[PDB]
Amino acid sequence: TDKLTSLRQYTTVVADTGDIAAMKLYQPQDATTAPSLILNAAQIPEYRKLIDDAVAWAKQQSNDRAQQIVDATDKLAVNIGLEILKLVPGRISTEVDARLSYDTEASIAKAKRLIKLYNDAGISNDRILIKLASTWQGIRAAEQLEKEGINCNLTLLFSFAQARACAEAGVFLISPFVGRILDWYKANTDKKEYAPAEDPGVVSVSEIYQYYKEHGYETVVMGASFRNIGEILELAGCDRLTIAPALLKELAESEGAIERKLSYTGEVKARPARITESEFLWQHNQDPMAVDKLAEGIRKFAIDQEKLEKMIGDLL
Amino acid sequence: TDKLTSLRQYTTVVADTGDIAAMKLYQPQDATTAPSLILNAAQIPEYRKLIDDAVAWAKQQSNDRAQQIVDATDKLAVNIGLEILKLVPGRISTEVDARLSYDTEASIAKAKRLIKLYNDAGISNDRILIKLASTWQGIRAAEQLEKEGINCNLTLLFSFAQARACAEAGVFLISPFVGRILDWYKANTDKKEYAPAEDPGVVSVSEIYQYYKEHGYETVVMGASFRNIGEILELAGCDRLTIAPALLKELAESEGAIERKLSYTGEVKARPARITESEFLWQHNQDPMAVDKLAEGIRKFAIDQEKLEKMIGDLL
Repeated sequence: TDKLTSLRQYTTVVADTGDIAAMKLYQPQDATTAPSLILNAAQIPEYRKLIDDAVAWAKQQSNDRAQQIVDATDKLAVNIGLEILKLVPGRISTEVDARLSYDTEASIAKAKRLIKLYNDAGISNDRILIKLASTWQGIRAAEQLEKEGINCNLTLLFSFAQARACAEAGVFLISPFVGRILDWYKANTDKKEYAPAEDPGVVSVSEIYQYYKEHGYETVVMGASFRNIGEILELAGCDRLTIAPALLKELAESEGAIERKLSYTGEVKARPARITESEFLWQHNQDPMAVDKLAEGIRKFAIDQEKLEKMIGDLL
Repeated sequence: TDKLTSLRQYTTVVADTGDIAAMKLYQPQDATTAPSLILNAAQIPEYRKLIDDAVAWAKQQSNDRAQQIVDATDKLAVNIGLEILKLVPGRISTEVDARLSYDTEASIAKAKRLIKLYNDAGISNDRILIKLASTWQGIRAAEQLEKEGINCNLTLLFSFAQARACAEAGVFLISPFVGRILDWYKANTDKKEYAPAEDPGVVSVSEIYQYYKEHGYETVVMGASFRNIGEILELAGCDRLTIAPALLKELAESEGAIERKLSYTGEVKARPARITESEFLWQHNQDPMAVDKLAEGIRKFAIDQEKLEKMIGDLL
């Protein structure tokens, strides 16, 4: 059989894209989106109906142009989520405005607002994951949201400190970025080529997976952002993996069964005391890669958000 | 006359070193030290008396080896400060353990402890500046310390967000790191050479100086960490400048008067509302250079601290 079919025996496959064409092709359980993917999806011709629909709905909700752009942008993200949920049995991840990454209160409010839009469309919370950046503020926001029945996807996770804080907050799922970790080492270290087993991103996710299962944490571990199928195969066994369509295609066109790589067969160990903010900050900042990548990822998503509001603005 | 003598007309000269030999040579008003400089100074033969003295004093204060290393390390820093105060009419800056940079409570406690040691030696607070890293936690610590009569030197300042928060907290002085800003651009940008007037570090300090005088803030602006005399000359007029002995020597051996570069001749403007933590975090992290350099500076100072404790340990 093909690699994709073989991977499904050990890992839940998730599609990382806002394009429904991929859902039909690979039949993933869940789908993940992001500001960047929403922006690209907005270019898709058949998605024009979703945009006009969002704009029309916005104008019917208020007469203030400022508020219309926000309602339009949020409604578009939800409309795309709605089309995807018609093709996948699992969940859709929709990301909150990245400009709110360091504001717990604003992030909680935005998350509830997005949930409100999905609920108004008749979709229950069990089909959704609110995606937020794994800053200390985002983690604190998610801890609160989970208690209120809103499941979260903690993304842009790079340091072990972030992984630990997320597990301790009891979030539903985390999204460590394998590929971007590789990018940092390629650009800041002497070594420019890595064997799958030595790929820094792979090593990072493997360690997080071990720490999570070893302590009985229920948080789902979903590796994301890949650079090659090598990283994916080396993580076979991870709870879930969200993969871009291009890599999904490569796996499906590859023959040969693969073997499970990630597993924890021991007994559960006792959990330590919770990490405090001060300890979190010290440990996260001890990681040069994580320091750079977390801040950068937030900057980029914020820009994608602004570009999307721009596009929507010229339609009001 | 020489450049050094000429600079003194516009700017207060401060020596950046723990070596008293420099104090006698350049007669600076103040002197600044740091973990790294304390470590190097510990190598100076004539400083052996200061080390043994610190160790002896520590053993007389407690019988616990753990506490002795801490008392010894702190007492050494203070002993060096004491030798320097005999040669300078101004203040000495002594830095708190960098491992406490993200802990407000612990930083306040450490600062008071160092102040206690200076007071026990008969030195009043007006001759001292407690040096802390300009993280949000360090700024909050300094705001509190200033209210209690303890003046602070907010160092490792890189972003405008840090500069603004420091002024709003009413700290006595800030130490923006000119040279390290240049290092970042040389290593992460295409351009590897800069004219003094276009040096990123120089531009950064000039903008901070303008913002401070423009709004009537009393916080002293002291540029630090230089790479060449060009950066120094381009900042003539800055309240103070702390310079390494090697650059102090270059200025003294250079002939030719210099002209004032930094000045604010307008009227004071109204101050805006205070920046909040969320806004601070967003703005600081918008600066790739500041993100990298702040975290890095803290990591290095922490290591210097550990090395110093090592050295002291092998003497107990």
